[PDB]
Amino acid sequence: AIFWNKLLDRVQYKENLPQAGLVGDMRISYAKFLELLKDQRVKRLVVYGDMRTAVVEVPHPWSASVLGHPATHPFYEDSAHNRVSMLRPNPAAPEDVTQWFCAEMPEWDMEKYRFYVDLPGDFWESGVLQRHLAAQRAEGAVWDPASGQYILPYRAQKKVFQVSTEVQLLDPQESWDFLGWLLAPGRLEFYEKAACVAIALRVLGIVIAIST
Amino acid sequence: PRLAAVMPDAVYALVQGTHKLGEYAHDLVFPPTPEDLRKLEQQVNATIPREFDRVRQRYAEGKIANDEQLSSELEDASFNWYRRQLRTSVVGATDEELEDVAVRKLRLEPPALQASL
Amino acid sequence: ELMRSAVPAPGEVPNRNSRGQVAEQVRAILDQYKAKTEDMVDDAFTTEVVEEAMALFGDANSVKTAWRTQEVLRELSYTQLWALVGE
Amino acid sequence: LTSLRGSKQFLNSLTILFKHQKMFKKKTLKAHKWHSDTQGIFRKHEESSLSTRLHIQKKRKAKKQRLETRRQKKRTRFFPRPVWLRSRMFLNFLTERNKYYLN
Amino acid sequence: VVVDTGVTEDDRLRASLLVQMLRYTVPFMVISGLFWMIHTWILD
Amino acid sequence: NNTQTNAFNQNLWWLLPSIPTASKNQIALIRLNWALNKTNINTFTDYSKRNNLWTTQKLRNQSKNNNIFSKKIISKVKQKKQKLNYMTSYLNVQSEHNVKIFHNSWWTHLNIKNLVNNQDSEFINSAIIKSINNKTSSEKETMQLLLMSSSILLHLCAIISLVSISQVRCFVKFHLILLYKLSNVYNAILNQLSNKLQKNLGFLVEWSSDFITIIPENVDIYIWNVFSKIYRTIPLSFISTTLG
Amino acid sequence: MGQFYSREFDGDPYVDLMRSLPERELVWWAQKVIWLAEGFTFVDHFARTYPRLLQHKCQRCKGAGVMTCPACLGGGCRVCGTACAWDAESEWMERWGEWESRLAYYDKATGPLMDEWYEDVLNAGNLEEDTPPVEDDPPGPEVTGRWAEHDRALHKDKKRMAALMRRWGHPYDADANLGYQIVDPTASMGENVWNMAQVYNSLPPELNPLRTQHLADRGGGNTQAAVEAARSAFDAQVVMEAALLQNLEAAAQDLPKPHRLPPTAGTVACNECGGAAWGYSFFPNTAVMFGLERPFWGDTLARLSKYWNPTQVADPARTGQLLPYGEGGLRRLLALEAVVGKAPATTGRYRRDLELLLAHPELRDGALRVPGGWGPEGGLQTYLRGQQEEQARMQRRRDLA
Amino acid sequence: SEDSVEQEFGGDYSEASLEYIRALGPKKGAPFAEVDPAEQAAALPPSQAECEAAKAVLENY
Ligand SMILES: [Zn+2]
Ligand SMILES: [Zn+2]
Repeated sequence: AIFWNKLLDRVQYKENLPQAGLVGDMRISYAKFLELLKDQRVKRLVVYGDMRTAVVEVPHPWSASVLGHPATHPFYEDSAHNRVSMLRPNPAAPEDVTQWFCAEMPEWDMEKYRFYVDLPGDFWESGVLQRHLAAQRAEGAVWDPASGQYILPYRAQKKVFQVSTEVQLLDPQESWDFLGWLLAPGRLEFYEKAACVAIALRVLGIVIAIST
Repeated sequence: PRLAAVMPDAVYALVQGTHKLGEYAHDLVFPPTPEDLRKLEQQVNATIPREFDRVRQRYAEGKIANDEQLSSELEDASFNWYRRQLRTSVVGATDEELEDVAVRKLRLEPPALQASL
Repeated sequence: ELMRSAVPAPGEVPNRNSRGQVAEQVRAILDQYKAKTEDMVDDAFTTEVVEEAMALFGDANSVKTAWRTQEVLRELSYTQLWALVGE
Repeated sequence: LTSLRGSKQFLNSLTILFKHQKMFKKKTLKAHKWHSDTQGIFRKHEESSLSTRLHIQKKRKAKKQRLETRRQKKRTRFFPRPVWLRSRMFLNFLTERNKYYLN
Repeated sequence: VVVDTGVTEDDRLRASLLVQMLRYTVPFMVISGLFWMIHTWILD
Repeated sequence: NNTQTNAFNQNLWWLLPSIPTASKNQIALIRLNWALNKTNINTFTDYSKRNNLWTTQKLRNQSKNNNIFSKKIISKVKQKKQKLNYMTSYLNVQSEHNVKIFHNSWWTHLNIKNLVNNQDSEFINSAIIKSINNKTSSEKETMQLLLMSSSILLHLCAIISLVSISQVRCFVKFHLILLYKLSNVYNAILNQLSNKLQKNLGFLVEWSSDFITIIPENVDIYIWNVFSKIYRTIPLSFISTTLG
Repeated sequence: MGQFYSREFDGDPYVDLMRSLPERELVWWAQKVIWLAEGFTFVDHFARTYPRLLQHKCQRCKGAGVMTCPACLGGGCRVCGTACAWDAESEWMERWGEWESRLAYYDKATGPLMDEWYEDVLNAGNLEEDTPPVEDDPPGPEVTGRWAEHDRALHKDKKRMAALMRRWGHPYDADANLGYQIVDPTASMGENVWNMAQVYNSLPPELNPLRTQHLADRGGGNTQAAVEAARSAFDAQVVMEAALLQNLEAAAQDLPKPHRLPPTAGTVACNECGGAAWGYSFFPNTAVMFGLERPFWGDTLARLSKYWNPTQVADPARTGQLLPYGEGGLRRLLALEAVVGKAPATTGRYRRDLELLLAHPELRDGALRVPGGWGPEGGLQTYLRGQQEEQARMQRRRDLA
Repeated sequence: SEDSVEQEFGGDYSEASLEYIRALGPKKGAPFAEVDPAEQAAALPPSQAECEAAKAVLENY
């Protein structure tokens, strides 16, 4: 499997275009994509082979955090079967719940819209993706000697509904379009039929020849 | 005859045949150790589930079977292990409540590093 | 917690089936087909009914928009490589 | 009055169904560390029916192990199928189809 | 991190010119070999 | 089901029971394909591994109704692990994938180019020629003639090399005889009906023989005459062009 | 197949040998069909792969057909595009609700269970049963607790399902889901499109015109109009999905996209091309023919690093330039955001619901599953209003008696 | 008072099963191949009140 699974992903590359969260006219505008990106709502970004098309994956608002909102599947439960929550009260700004801190759900347990976006011709030299990356990766744990501790500062934690973006690029050489066209199902069934008939005729030649 | 099934069998034959040829040619230039053939046996011995030990010793002392009474014996232990695994996955293990399953599948607890050093 | 990776593993990513795989699952479950008590181990429920319970309301079959999670989630992307190098 | 809203009657959780109808082998309990404490925040710091159903299940499986069951076998699709399963299936189908009126 | 690179030829057009010819000519060879297998290596 | 791969298949699509009506028929066919895909039945292949994991006991009991120890126990537990992983959250295994042979792709069976552009390349050549002018007297003319000549020669070489494969010649021959019979039919119809209104006012003998002995020389002479007459003014045209 | 007799086949040394050996004629027919199949394949490959050399791209936009409007990077811009439909972030969950409703119709994943239940509820006379299970019975009332509630609601399983069957039929009878045996995953594509193209089987009940073809007249003049005016939007969505997936399949390789779509809310159209990103030219596009159409990473790194680093050669001492470039620098020169980050302003619309989820912890129970949404018209608030209203109704009904 | 579901079922169940049935959809409408009540309520023409008001205005006219 370890080997074959890879091989098969290259021959049948067309069956892997996202057909799950993308339903109709699923486009978003470039301004809306930028606005979602700058507020850390996008979970995964998948740039494509030609660098001019992306499939933005945004989680359903209630599946973004680990709030116990009863519109999601009960993945994680207490002993008394209640959904767990992880909210924390944000000491600097109470009285507003949308500014509290909360851990984010593991990515395999998320519902996701999969929007399609066309990127302009100067997407790379404008530096938007670079600014976003460089800002969001420039925070981590620090040492405070005033308390002699290891601190994860507040400005490096996720508020409610925010997630951590994962950027991924695809390789055009992982497509293997020729074999995907040659071993298409219709051609496969034709090859099967022709092989069957050829075996039949050969064995019939053998039968009528040896009985002579 | 349904090439869509022959192609996986072809690649499987290639992989397995190459592995077997390799191990053959590897234990010739390097003959295997006459005693650590018991050690690898012990290594694979340490990995079997417990649902099988009630059968295992029974095979040493004759009692077990002819050849098929065994093949239907392993199925029972197998399905017992299988249903135990279903239970552990869904409702939890033998010594942990629902909260421990929640902290297991939310990855809230790191692997213990301080203890291992 | 300071020396934990945040790049999970290739192994601890659980399977999640799409709708087509759910259909394949229910089909493969339906076309599926002395000793006595105080010797059975206490997991003696009927097997092929909990299997169907889990192939309907089970975690692996409860995310309706799951496309192919194990494969595209076990490979590492650019941001994950950056995080790995930094440790 | 009739508006699609759901209610606590339809037990939409497999832990509940399995702990009430299928899995009763109990556990060696001890003090935990994680718990849903005050403020509803998850932080770090009737055995009669259970045993009855457990022994019932052990007896039934011992019976069907000795091929004493009706036709002759150890694993088959017992025609009489649980009704809670079918009720839940119809429930979920109905909810997702009746979402049509939510506009 | 041990960062390693390749050889990187400087031509770009004499380097890729015998491999591109092959990229264009091999498909016909594959198609002909496959159909030959079928209609002659079986139907001898 | 017989013409699945060829473009001729599209002709069959129109045999089933603001904008014009052809657009509506095309939209109906695309909706048909989308709907048939949305039923989640295309991934099912009975030769799968996810299928042979659950129908192993059935075949075993069909056949029986009709160190080795560690090996067997390890094989049993491996199959059980695979089952668990296909079923729920098991945390160390890799599944095997299967070939999909059904309504695969779905978005290619259809030509929708004419709907999306609402139908119901000068920058290219400009830039090419301007670039070869700008970079490298009468040298621009040499470069331009070289460009045009090499392009036409590329197309001609491609065509000839293609037509030099035997099976492609069989394809051409088959098409030729089919088209000739259709021309015979159409010409007979028009000839007879025009005769009426001016009064008012088998295949195998061809498919199995050589083709230069069936076709007369008259047609070769006609083709050659037409070609000759078309291209006979090239020397004077070329000369008068290149001389200012 | 005994066709080479006659007199039309004399004169070839090989046809006569096939006159005396019908196996030779069978081999001949097989080969004469296989060779033609192979010729078709050759020509198809050529026609598929040759036009890829004649494709050229605009050199300003690099085949995107669209440039950025820079002002919208840092009462809106009147120059750049129009917003899309899935940009309104307040209507996301409603659109998803409609779509999952329409999708539950076609969904044939649970087909076998519905089929066995339908066959059991049609016959209801075979009764090939076996030994019923040893039944434990629910707790008697007057024992307050959670486990008691679970068991009590679980045991009232047959009368409730009976009421469900009495109100709504089996789904195949109400046409709520697709038919009984319309589609088979292992039959053929042609048979399945035949069965689905039969009687508006590709359309859900809500848009099936037969459901309405009988009454529509002076009263509203709308029901048969507001249904053909919804089926149209439906089919437009489906065709748009096909177009998007063809674009993605082209972009999976490095090919140029076939469908050129108009600009959107952050981009303007290129002014060298009209927005037509590429074309065909009869000139062979050597960059593809020699495989030089991708630009060697180090080059791009250098170009960008030199673009994002403008150099100042002059010195503000000689030239009396005190401020960096820009306008209104003087006014530009004149709370705890540094400790807890900035507040995200795209999620205010959920604030209210969040507060509810903190005042009523019992809503986090594993047994409940509301529809989903944010406004007072969706999900949580619907259930809450229903609960308070029905408890008030029952309260008023207690005192009157 | 006296909703529809409370009649066909009523005392055959408690209040638990009645709320059970009340939270799943109005009765049986467009998704189930039937005709909505708000759909049917449009197929009817103006009744005699409006027609007589129009006739009186016609006398005035
Ligand atoms: Zn342009
Ligand atoms: Zn603008």
